[PDB]
Amino acid sequence: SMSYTWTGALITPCAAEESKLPINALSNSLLRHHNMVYATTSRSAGLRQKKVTFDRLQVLDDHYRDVLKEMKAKASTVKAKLLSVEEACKLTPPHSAKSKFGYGAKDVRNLSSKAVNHIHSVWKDLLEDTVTPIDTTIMAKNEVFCVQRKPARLIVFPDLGVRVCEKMALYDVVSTLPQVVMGSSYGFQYSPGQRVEFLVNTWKSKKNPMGFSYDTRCFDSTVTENDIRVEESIYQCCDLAPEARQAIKSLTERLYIGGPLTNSKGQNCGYRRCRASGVLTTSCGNTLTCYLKASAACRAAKLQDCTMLVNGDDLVVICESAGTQEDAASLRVFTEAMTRYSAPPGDPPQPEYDLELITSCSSNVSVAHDASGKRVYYLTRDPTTPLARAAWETARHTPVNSWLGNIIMYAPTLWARMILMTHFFSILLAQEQLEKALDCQIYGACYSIEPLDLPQIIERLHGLSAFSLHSYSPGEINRVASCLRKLGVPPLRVWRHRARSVRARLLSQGGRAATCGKYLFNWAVKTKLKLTPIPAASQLDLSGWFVAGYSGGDIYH
Ligand SMILES: CC(C)CCn1nc(-c2cccs2)c(O)c(C2=Nc3ccc(NS(C)(=O)=O)cc3S(=O)(=O)N2)c1=O
Repeated sequence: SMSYTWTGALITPCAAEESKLPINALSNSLLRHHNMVYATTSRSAGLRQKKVTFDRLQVLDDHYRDVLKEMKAKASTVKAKLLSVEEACKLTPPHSAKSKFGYGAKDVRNLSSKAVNHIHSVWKDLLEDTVTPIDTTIMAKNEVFCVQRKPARLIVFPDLGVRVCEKMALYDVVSTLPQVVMGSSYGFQYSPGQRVEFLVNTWKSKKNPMGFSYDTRCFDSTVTENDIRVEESIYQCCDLAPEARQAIKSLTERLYIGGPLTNSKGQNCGYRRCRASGVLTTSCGNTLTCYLKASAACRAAKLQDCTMLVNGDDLVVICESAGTQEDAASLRVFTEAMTRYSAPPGDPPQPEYDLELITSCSSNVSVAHDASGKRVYYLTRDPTTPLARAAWETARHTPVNSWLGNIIMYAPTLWARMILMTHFFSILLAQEQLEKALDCQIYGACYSIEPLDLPQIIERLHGLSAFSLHSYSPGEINRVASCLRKLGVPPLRVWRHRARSVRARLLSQGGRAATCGKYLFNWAVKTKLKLTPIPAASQLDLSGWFVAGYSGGDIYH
């Protein structure tokens, strides 16, 4: 069937949309080539609609069914709980889209009886009706990039009341099931450092390693009714409350499988017969389905000693090489199998024989050295999109602060330490907002973070070496430098100079601020300070951080 059917009604914005980089007095200090930075808007949604709209054919063989049977046997060991209304309410982000039924996210969060009473009526309807298609809103995402323009990605989501019900029924499932079913292959269980450790140990476990990323063209669109019904059969293997079982069945038939699409003006835009990008099960559904298809495809291609790492629609495989000719042929067969399973490639996969050249989750393993001179592996990425988004965030307040997320996830990197830390700590110092908690996203879920906690966060996630890495690789330094030239970002020597000032200003304020100066900016000074474990670091509750993925899933932790 067709992934989408369209009526011709446009995908409409809620409010005015900026596509051009906003500029203030701080912009030039970061980036001079403003015209290179843009945000996507609903006005390019037509282009996206064209790309995501196609027929899906699916041919399912014994490998597919064999892997599914294995997955189900593991799912059957999972026991999952129903969340209360109140528990589900507390998982709603403060900025989540308001209900069409007279209440918003903040009414959900502080648990007003209007919100709570509607939520109950939604739940009751789910239990009583397993057929009526549930309404969804289709919107265009506003995301920032550097020109290379990408059309807007689409987001499809049900009403706020339904989203809370999804959490009640499925939050425990989507949080616990994927690691049980997929074990070490489940990517969202890893911090960046643990991801590096897994990739490196896997690479080294092979006699002659080969790895590749597989890019599915428009993954959500390739997901079929079969796929979504199979995913439900996996959920239903769990030990569940009777009401959970019914709600999951109902959500599957009425929402997950497909449904009508409505724009922000209330017009019917058409119909979806593929994955909704804005449901709770988006991440877990995509992970299970990608893993199922890929595992079966590995068997079809007879890949030798293959290890998979899956994060939603993101796939990387490491296996034993048979030489370049046989590897290329193996991947073509793998790709043929994936295509039959309705997961055709965007760019055809290519075998890689250098781990540092494998890009997965937009990231790669690289190498630097700690204070002792000992090689340390760490995760990095091309800094282009992070810097483009930081530029937007320099002039505009955003609901999600990518700079803060990037500092957390990419703390050991050259570009995050020298540029992101320096730039944004300077901004926080000048406003005296160091103590003000900010929202960021990690694996799809929203977290409120105090920037003054960064040293403890970084020590806990990455270890003290993150504050002492040096002697980065020629490939990494060159990539950072090339990016700076492209965006017109000042050279790293300027950032070192600025950092010396930022560090001194932080130290002068004492307390947590001085700790930020000491640890985050020890790189900036000729004669360093001795870096010891921060006492307050053990106090932070970082449970729940790298448990599961929740992209589009409306989760606040
Ligand atoms: C450093 C780490 C270890 C690697 C790079 N990286 N970085 C980030 C962050 C960097 C700064 C702040 S979050 C991150 O949140 C993700 C990430 N991965 C995903 C991959 C694939 C999907 N596809 S789906 C829609 O679920 O089918 C969704 C996600 S996600 O939205 O959950 N986020 C990530 O992979």
